[PDB]
Amino acid sequence: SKARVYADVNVLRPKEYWDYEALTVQWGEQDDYEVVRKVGRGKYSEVFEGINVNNNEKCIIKILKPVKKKKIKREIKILQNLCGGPNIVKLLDIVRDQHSKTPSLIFEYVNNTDFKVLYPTLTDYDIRYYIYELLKALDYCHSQGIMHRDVKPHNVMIDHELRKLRLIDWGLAEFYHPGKEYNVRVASRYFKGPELLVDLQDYDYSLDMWSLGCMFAGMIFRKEPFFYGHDNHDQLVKIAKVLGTDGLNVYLNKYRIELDPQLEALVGRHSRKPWLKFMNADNQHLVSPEAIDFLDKLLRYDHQERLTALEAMTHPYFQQVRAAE
Ligand SMILES: O=C1c2ccc(O)c(O)c2C(=O)c2c(O)ccc(O)c21
Repeated sequence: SKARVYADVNVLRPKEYWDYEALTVQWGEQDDYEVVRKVGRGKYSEVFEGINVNNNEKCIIKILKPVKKKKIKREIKILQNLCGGPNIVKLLDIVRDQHSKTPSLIFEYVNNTDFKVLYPTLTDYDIRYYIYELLKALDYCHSQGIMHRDVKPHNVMIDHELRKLRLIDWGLAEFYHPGKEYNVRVASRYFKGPELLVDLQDYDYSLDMWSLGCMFAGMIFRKEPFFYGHDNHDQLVKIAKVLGTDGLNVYLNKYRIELDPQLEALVGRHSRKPWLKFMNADNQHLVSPEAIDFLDKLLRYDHQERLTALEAMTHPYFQQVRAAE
């Protein structure tokens, strides 16, 4: 398998662009940034609102939990490469504690409106707007030859007050190289593509589009998460109960994958459940044929069949967002 777009980005660029292990970190001043208040956690980190003591500017302080040198270089390089594309978090500085050597990444200040409280109040328009803004971030990073690999509500930081969106936490992200076989232990369960769940290692940018599809499905249907599985096996079962086992079987044949017998047993036999069957009185004001047409083209077993981020932005669903933009 290979990506249908931007396959050759890291083929044509200098090796220095993607060769993150060769990076040597320029450590800034640890004392320049003070913790003001804890604001949350990333995947392998604790995150704080901070202040730059030189100019009193707000910042984000991301203190990383102990991890391998390779992994920190990967995040830092990807962040330097993507500074400052549309709706990407801005890495400002990298510092560390002299004694314990625990590193901190410093970002431009990002405010956070809790998604669990925010999503119920989004209007039909707001969902078109914010997904479009997310799509800009994704098209940009894909065009720079990077997959995010952990798209989810928490990693899409919305400031509803100021109507800003930031794609955050690039700690699971990777450079795309055609044919390369990746670790499937990425993303978060509810937002893991079928490729990850069936051990298809040579995946690409299209992984992020499944994850967005899952977020978009949860928004319009107000069912969150949309696919609510307990473990990785059950997460596939939940997908198969909506999309149907027939489409799964043609997908597994196409890429020549055999399911583990226990997983195959757990998956079983299911019919496709039309998207319209998820509509109810709570979400009717959000579900339109354009929303469903868009969702349908995102939640596809076959990663090659999914809309690219660039294609998605031009779908008539976002027509009013473009026209206003
Ligand atoms: O801004 C980030 C932020 C900015 C860049 C990151 O890499 C990141 O993980 C976070 C982050 O985890 C975070 C959070 O967990 C809670 C509130 C936040 O404002 C953030």
